[PDB]
Amino acid sequence: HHHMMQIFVKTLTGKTITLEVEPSDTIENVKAKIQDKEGIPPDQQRLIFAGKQLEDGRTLSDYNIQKESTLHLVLRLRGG
Amino acid sequence: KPHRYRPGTVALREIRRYQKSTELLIRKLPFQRLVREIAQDFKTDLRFQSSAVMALQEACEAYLVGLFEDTNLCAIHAKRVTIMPKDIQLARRIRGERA
Amino acid sequence: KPHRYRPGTVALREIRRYQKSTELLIRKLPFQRLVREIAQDFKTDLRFQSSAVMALQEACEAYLVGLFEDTNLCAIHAKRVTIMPKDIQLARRIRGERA
Amino acid sequence: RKRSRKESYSIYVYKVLKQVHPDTGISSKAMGIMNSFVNDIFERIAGEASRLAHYNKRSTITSREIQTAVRLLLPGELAKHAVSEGTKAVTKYTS
Amino acid sequence: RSRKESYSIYVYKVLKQVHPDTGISSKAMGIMNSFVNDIFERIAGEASRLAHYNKRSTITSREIQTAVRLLLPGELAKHAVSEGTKAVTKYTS
Amino acid sequence: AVKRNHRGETLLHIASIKGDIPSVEYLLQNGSDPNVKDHAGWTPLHEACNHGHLKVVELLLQHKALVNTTGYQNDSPLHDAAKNGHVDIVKLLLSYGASRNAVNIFGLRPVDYTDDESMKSLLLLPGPLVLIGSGLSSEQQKMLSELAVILKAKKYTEFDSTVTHVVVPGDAVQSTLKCMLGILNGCWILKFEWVKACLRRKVCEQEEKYEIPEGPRRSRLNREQLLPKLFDGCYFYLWGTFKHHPKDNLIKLVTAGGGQILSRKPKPDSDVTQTINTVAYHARPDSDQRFCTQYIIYEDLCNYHPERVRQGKVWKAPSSWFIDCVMSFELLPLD
Amino acid sequence: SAKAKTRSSRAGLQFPVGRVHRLLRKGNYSERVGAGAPVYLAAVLEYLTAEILELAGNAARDNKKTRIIPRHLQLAIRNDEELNKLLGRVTIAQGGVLPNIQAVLLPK
Amino acid sequence: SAKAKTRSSRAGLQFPVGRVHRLLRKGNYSERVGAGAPVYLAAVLEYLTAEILELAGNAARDNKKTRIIPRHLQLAIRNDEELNKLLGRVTIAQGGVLPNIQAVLLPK
Amino acid sequence: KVLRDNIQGITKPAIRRLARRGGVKRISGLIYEETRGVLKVFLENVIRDAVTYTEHAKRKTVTAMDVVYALKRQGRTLYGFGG
Amino acid sequence: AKRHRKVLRDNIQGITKPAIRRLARRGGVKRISGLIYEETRGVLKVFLENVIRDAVTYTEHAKRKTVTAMDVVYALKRQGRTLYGFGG
DNA sequence: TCGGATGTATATATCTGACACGTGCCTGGAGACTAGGGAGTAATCCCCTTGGCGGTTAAAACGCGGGGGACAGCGCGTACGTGCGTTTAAGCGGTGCTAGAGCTGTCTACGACCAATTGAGCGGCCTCGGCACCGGGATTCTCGAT
DNA sequence: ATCGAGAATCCCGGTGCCGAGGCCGCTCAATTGGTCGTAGACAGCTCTAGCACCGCTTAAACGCACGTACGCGCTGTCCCCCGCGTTTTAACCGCCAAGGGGATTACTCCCTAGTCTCCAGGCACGTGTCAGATATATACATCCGAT
Repeated sequence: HHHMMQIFVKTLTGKTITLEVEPSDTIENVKAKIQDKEGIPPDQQRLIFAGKQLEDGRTLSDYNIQKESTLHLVLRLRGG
Repeated sequence: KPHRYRPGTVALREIRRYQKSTELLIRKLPFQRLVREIAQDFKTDLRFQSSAVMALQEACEAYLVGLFEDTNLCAIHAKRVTIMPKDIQLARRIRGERA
Repeated sequence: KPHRYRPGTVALREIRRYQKSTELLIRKLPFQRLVREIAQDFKTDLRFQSSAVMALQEACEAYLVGLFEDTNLCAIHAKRVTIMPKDIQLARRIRGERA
Repeated sequence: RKRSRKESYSIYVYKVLKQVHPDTGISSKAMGIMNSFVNDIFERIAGEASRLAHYNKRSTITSREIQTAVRLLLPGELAKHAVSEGTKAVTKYTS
Repeated sequence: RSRKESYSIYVYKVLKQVHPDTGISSKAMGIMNSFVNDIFERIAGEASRLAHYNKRSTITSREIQTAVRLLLPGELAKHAVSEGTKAVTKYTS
Repeated sequence: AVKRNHRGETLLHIASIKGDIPSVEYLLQNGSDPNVKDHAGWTPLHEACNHGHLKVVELLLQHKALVNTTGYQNDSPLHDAAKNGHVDIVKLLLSYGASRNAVNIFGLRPVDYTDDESMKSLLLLPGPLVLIGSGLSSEQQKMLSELAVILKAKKYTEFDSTVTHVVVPGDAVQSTLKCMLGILNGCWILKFEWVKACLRRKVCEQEEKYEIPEGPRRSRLNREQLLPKLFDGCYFYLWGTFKHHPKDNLIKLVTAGGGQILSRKPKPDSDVTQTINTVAYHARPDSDQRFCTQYIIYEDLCNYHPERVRQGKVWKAPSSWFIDCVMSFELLPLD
Repeated sequence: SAKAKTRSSRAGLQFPVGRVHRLLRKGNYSERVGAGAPVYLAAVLEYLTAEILELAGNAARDNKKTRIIPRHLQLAIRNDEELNKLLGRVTIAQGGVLPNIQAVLLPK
Repeated sequence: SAKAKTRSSRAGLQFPVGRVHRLLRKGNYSERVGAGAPVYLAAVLEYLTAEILELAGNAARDNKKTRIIPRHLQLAIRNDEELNKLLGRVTIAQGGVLPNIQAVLLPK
Repeated sequence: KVLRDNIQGITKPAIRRLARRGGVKRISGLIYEETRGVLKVFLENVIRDAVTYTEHAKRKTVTAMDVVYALKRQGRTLYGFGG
Repeated sequence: AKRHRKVLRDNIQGITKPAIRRLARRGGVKRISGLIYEETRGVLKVFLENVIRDAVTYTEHAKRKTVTAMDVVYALKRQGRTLYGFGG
């Protein structure tokens, strides 16, 4: 923690995606990492943590997301 | 001289085997006849689905088992091991059924 | 040697005078403080209508009087006159509050 | 003259089961009990939510009335977890 | 302001019918209002459930009659059914 | 002791909020304890720092007022001073040894509660004797009873809160509920040769010679400074049936130790489990146990050996680890 | 009757048929409400009110008071074997208890 | 997400959001029903179902069975402190009771 | 034609089995009759409700859902027969 | 919150032994053991905690900061403790 | 039985504030009319409830011996009731302040409603493996004799 | 203490059967898209009632001392439940047969919702007076120690 953490993102398909994200990474950077891992464009992605949607401007650490903690990814454009 | 068990061990034997199982403990034809007798006291020439009688038996046996649990607690309170009619009456009185 | 009553007659005197009357038997300021303490454990910076605290006291005293009636029945069952914590526990267990 | 088809939560309960326990099955009587359970809790929560809407002179049952009904009906940790799941589903749906 | 409805005048008219000389206090009238509202809610809820069970969309007077039979104990139910039937026949005729 | 109002505030408290300098001085010279806590946890120092009474703070710190003691939500006096922006109070508290790296339950240092550059740079690194015994035999129990009746002290047979002295027959601390409750609540754990010592000398002689090192010593030191309990900020779920220490034993010991008992199994990938943002105060400063505070306690006899000891925020700990942590008064790491 | 006096008097009641009709319609009980449901419900409510009020007035007279208080309602309800069955899970504010001392506790 | 797949999969659920919505609309609960009420209610129902089914499957494994019967639902509900309180006044058909004997009936 | 004295078909062995499932070790000889009385009351309270539902549906067969509604109406919710 | 938080504690002892004795006398109890009082207090707390928690749950839903008497009446009605005389 | 010491009930003045009644008014209930769909009625189908035998055998009924538990009597000791003097803090009254309940007015976003369409889910087939049953060998409570 | 015989239950393996789990056709209910009217969110203002403090009076709580009545342990008797064997009853199962009445469909009418107009019933407020609360004084019933 505070140098490098490994988090999970759950998709509606039931699969878990493992991301190596900096604690200070922004949600835009996390979306870029998901794009690199899976090819999904960032515009189609919405991230859910603790029953809230994550805004692009605010960073991971200010949302109080620790290591090995699970996010949710939902497609906003052209899902299914 | 044949083998004999002390009074109380077969009772515990039965307690365990009837708490492990889940079947109905009352015979079905006598209970059906009792249900029909009460019903005729209410309305004449009634018919019953078999599921209706089975539901009534489920409910009745669950009620009696719960009441016997409370009765046993009331008997143990009076520092006894035998359940007596006054234990049933105290249980029903406290549950709000007797007043 | 001053006059003295036997143990039990003043108790019956109090039973009669508190069953004739209808006022609240708990002091109001301590009960209000207790209500506010529990409420603060639930939500912070709460305010209470005076009617809310009075309703809570009505309900609490009615509950305690009913529970003591059942407790007395449980004590008399055990062939006693004194009510004991196990009588309260048996009453609450049979009413479905303790399990 | 066609028969009237009756609905049940059998397929949904089976999907949930195959999620939690991918190997175990369920009998017809256990599924009957599970449908009874779902119906019972549905009417409990919906009736409490209806009363909550009537107390506050609201003519709509929204998700916060369902939330308050869940808080009122389920015991502590159950209510906490059920509120968490409902909130995540609602945000997942609206996002 | 806001005006709030109550059953106070009807309860008082009934009281003057049955006991022409006695009065009633404000707290007893509050308890009477609570009682009337409680019984109304009970009977109307049971009638609603009855209509839902039989897939009817109307609460008629026989739903109310069955709810009264289900809720009130024996002689209370008998006399309440008699009173309701008499009122309905007197109203229709 | 001294009577308090319904909020727990001593006369010294009210004087500190009101800033009455002659009142605080007069009370302090009269023997009033400065290290008293109200019902929420605040000391007079907390009230003085939160409002900005420098002179009151100086008099308090003069009279042996602990400066690192934690209040409500484990706030420290420095937390109050920095949060309200009182630079001089911060200077005084640092000059008197208040730690700048302490945290509250949320794991936030005083620096995180402010934004002023200067004070940020300053913050940045530049009683009756109650007796009780544990498994003593007839002669030992009777001799503690005779000591109780000659010292006019209250002796108990079952453990309760107001216990002060706990007597162990052997030299080491017994691994029984009696001694575990004694160490968690900070009671004085005394070897048997202590009690007979008084009977040999007829005097309530010293007890630091009769305190087991590195065991009850840490707990008693921790309580005497009014610091949180051992398991503060930690949640425990007891999984399975237990044989060595029963479920009731473990639950009572957890509750008496400051922890909280969970009723549902802590699924690691659940919002209720993930959103617990508390911090275990008595953990290592940089271990995983600071933020990962939830434990699933299982008995070794059941032998549910996990694939990974920790998954997410939830550890899987044997009951042996729990007992060993209680005996040593320390959060022993599972890795 | 086929009159136009007012629905309450048309039914021969003192309780409001129209108010009961509105309360049924707007209370989320069913999609539709029959014409005779408010009449039946008002008649039943008035009957129950009259029963409790008569018993309470008898209790008030037995205490030689000419005004009903919650104590008299409590006594009326608890002394009738069916009003106590209908209102057995109801606590009445400022009502008190029925005076009974178990025969075991009396002096010998 | 505001998709077009289906409301259940949009919400991430297995239970039917559309059916629950219709049951809320036709159940005589309120005049209107919000768009997020069926989603919340279906999520709560699915969570409770998964709780009971997980506990019941554990109880079925303990009995070395691979198929849940009402006995296992009974055991799961009665052995859980909070599910036994949610379903305190519920009898489960063909479920039996929890085996427990009071300690004073056992031999010395 | 009518039926009578069918409560005696709830025999003493059946009552002892029901007591054993309740955890009862010894049973006084006056329990059985007492138990039968209790049972009758319970049954009369449920059937009377069930029939009342059956008469409202204008049916002449008492269905399982009538019994389920009758039990739920008095705080005895029963899972497994519909509803 | 910048200001301190002040709480109440140990008010269950304001339900004194004479008050519990009066409540027992209205319940018909002639003689009372010395361990009843503490027992009684615990029982009372549980009851209160169940009602207040529901009342506050109603109060939060109306977006209110004051617990009204109707909240208490609803909370009591919710657990089979209908109270007449305070509304509804 | 008997007579003090005491607590409760009965009788009289008298004071107050709460109950009962009158008034303005305004909003909710009532009267009239129209349209549409809910429910009543008739006819039909077929499921499932009732009734009847016949046999087998699981369970109920009856009887008996005996042991263990219920119950009554007795003694002790301790803890609860009763009463008195002291201490606390509840209750009352009054003043003062302000948070927040409660109401009003705009006005926008959300839910109802309607038409079209199409895939989810229900009913029917059916097939194999999970669980029931059985039969033998093994282990473990139980109890009477040392 | 201890072993040893008799029952009871469990463990392991073999056989079979029927119900759970999956497939296929179809139909109807859920979804999509557009429109519209109003519910409720938000801002603002009023004024009520909840909170806080202070001082005085005195009721009620608290602490203690004493004594006795009741809880509780012990013992002894006896009777009534239990365990077990034998006999008898009738439950249960399998089968067949009728037919009543529960579902389902089609048609039709009449009952109820919805809208508009109108006005008096009941609600809020103001005010008089008398029922009930309280003080005061006796009178009688009850309790209990001592006859």
